[PDB]
Amino acid sequence: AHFKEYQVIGRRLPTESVPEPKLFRMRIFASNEVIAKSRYWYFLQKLHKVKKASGEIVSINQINEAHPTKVKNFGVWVRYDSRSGTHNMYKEIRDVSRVAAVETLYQDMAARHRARFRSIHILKVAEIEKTADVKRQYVKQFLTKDLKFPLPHRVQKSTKTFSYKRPSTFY
Amino acid sequence: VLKKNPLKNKQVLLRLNPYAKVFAAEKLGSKKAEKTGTKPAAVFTETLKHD
Amino acid sequence: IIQAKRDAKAAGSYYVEAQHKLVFVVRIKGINKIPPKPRKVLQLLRLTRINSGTFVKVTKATLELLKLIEPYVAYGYPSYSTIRQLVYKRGFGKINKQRVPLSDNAIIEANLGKYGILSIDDLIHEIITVGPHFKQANNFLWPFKLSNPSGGWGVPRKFKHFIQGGSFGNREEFINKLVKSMN
Amino acid sequence: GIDHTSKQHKRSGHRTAPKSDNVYLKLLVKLYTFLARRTDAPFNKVVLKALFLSKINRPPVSVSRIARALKQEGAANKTVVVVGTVTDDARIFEFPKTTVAALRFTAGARAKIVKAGGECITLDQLAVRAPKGQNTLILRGPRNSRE
Amino acid sequence: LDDQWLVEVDDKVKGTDNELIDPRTLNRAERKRLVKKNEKQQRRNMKN
Amino acid sequence: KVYKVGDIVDIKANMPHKFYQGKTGVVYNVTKSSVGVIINKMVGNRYLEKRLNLRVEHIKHSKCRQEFLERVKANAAKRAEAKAQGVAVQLKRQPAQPRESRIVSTEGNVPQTL
RNA sequence: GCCCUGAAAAUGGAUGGCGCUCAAGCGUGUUACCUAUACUCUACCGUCAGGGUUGAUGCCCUGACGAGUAGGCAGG
RNA sequence: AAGCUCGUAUCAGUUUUAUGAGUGUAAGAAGUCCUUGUUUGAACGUGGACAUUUGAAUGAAGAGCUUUUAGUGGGCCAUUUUUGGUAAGCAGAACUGGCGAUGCGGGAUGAACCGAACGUAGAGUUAAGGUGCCGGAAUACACGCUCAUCAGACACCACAAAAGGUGUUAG
RNA sequence: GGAAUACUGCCAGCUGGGACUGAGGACUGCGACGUAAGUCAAGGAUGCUGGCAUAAUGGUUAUAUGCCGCCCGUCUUGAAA
Ligand SMILES: [Mg+2]
Ligand SMILES: [Mg+2]
Ligand SMILES: [Mg+2]
Ligand SMILES: [Mg+2]
Ligand SMILES: [Mg+2]
Ligand SMILES: [Mg+2]
Ligand SMILES: [Mg+2]
Ligand SMILES: [Mg+2]
Ligand SMILES: [Mg+2]
Repeated sequence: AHFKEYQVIGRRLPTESVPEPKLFRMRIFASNEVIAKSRYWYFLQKLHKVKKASGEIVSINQINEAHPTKVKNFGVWVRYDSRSGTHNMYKEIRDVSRVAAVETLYQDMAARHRARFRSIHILKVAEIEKTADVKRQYVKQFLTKDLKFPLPHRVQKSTKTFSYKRPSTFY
Repeated sequence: VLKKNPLKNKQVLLRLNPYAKVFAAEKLGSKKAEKTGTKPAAVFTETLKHD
Repeated sequence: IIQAKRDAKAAGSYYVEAQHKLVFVVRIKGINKIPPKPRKVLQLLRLTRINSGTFVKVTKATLELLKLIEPYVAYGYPSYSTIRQLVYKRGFGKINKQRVPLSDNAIIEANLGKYGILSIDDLIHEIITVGPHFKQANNFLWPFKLSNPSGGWGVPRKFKHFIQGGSFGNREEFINKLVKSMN
Repeated sequence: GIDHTSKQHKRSGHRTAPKSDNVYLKLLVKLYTFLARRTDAPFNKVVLKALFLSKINRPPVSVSRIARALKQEGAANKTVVVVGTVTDDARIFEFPKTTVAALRFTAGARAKIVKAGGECITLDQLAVRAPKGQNTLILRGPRNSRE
Repeated sequence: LDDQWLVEVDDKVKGTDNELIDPRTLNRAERKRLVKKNEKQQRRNMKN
Repeated sequence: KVYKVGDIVDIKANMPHKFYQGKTGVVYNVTKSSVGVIINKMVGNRYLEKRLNLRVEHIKHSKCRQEFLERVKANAAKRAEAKAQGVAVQLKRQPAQPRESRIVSTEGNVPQTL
């Protein structure tokens, strides 16, 4: 669906002589909190030796974009599950929000790489402060000063089956 | 002879629950809470904003 | 519960709320082609036809049954308003092995008065707070016969997990929206 | 579709009615149906059930068996009730004075009881005398002894 | 079979007094009986 | 390590009949060399009774009823104690219950991002 | 990742047909919509079950069910 | 199908706990206490007594024992375990489903595919599959990819050597 | 620093439009509004009005249209094959 970002903080169950186990936080992109918690347990078991049965979720909070009406460039570092192994991929996405950039990235992985949400891992989404660190041409072409472009061949949606006039594509 | 849903029939609702009259009169379905000025800790804010 | 969460954040801590003590379960798949062990567990939870629902007290003994019948149910944590609307609209009692509608407080007093339950609101209380007589109250309630959801299931394919875009399994708090659509 | 946990349309049975076409037997069944419904007495329940039994399940009760039942302590003045036929027995030489209620008496059995000094009464006479079956003793004859 | 860890007792052994004996012991006795019978047959061929 | 008739044993090898590994049965026959074991096996819709003969080192005394015996003793003792000192006691086992609320402190335990 | 080649016989024929090219193709996401003898509610038939009742193998009240070959029982 | 019983009786294609194995067994009247009798100890007893807080969860109104006879018993397909294999198909075991006796919706059509099992109707809502037209239902919205001198809309098996290409896109 | 709004949830909040159904047949019950006598949407539809009064509604029959429907019985897994 449309993505939200959550911080999920969990821990092992306290035992005898071991109070206050270490708290682990993870940033998860998901459609809702049930999916977010599921992905968190998946990664915690994949990385450490912690199971959902032996642990608990301490906190889960939605994280909002700080400046959702500011256009930013994002470097996205991902890796996808494969027979040859984990494969790094770096992409650049221009958008106003991290969740919008991640939604674009998932749609793009489905379109080009034929990849699914369960197969894609997000390693890091970072905002590029300076425009000189942008290094993909399909993003750098939109960083030109006084950028103006037209939209040739305008196709207007018709509400009726028949039109009494030949259409125009002018804009 | 005929089952009447108390969620739609007010007489049946009042027959089953005498407190529904008090609830409607006091507007307890729209009760306002007292406001407090409790502030979260800076450690919570830093952990929430942390990457 | 709300203020405790506010005080925990103010003191730099985290309030971890108590685990849910009650689930509501709805059978989602039909009676054709069910493996034997899940079929038996569905019968033991009294989900004998599609869109039949029951309340289950959460213990370690019951979580494993839910795990066994996961591909054929949708279940979650019901809210008080969901329980109340279920009991008011589709609440029927098992009296002398017959399905008797709960249209008066006298029927409930005559059948559950030995456990201190005098009215439909007392029954609702005993369900929501999983009390000492939860087993008796819950078995007194006849299994709920829900309709298909009024707006649909929201997915093209029902028989995948709720996490993977389907319908079955634990959907936690979203069971309230689903059951209110089905009620 | 419903996954039935039990068999559908299953009869309880329990021999609801007698299989005879005897008008007098149907009258007695009607009377004890009324009594078993309107008294809540287990005696009337037992009598109503025994009125439905088949012939091979209603074996005769002898006067010697009745006398042996009467020899029990505290039971000398009770009315003996046999839902069936009371037959005579030449192997016994002394018979007490008692009242017997039965569907049928053989001529020898009735003569022996009346000679001893009691009376042979019908089950409706018993119904009037003891509408709850007070001070009675129901006797059943041997089952396995026929084959 | 003498060193086999587990043997299932045949149902034909029921109804007899040989039910309680070890099947390995029964097989050893049968083997020795066959060998001694072979020796007796050799002795008979020798006498002929 | 003496086995008698009616004793309950577990089958454990220290090649054939690999089905009867971890099955539990009842001793019916004890000789100088072997032990007879009664086993209930599922054949169709009805259990069938089988006689197995094992070596001594391939079985051991089973501990299946030990919890039941200890619980019976403890229940009798606790019921007697509650009879002596008039108080309400609970003697049935319970399933493991869901946990209660708690406050988790980040005092020295500041959560770390993976 | 998508595309082309990566072998084919032999009456004229097939993504079911028409046809479709920023698709009416392919991958994915969000909603709306269509309709099974399935699910919910109501009526009616029959069957079973539980009750009540001084034309009584009748009457009344209540609940739940209804696939079916060989075969079985029952009422016509 | 008939009887005798019992009916907090008898249980259960399920979980839990304990205890084995790498799915088995057990969880109370077919009990338990004191009292010291049997060949200082195992194993059986003399006599009394403790309940509706009689020994996990969930469900269940029928259960047990006796008699009592119509029709049928070598089938096909699929899933999961094990052992051996072939140019390749596969072959021997064990357990579990589906079908024959069975209609209905969908997959254009159909033994084993996807939904769902069936009294007679009305109304509402859906499943699977779909919504250019045939045909009920958006020539909907959104991000990308592809132009094939017989594309594709397919079975995820084979052709297939992850081979060939100055097609094109992103790593 | 102080507001607003989205999102999610709740109300025994108010209210407009459409469709199908009207089983039961003296009373008895649980309730509600009233100080009260009474009244009510509370153990299942009544009130008011019009036209027609016969082929008008309906049935039957011959057909037309849309969609569905292979020839039965037997015998063999199975059969249009
Ligand atoms: Mg709709
Ligand atoms: Mg669908
Ligand atoms: Mg049905
Ligand atoms: Mg199409
Ligand atoms: Mg598409
Ligand atoms: Mg159309
Ligand atoms: Mg070829
Ligand atoms: Mg007409
Ligand atoms: Mg046709």
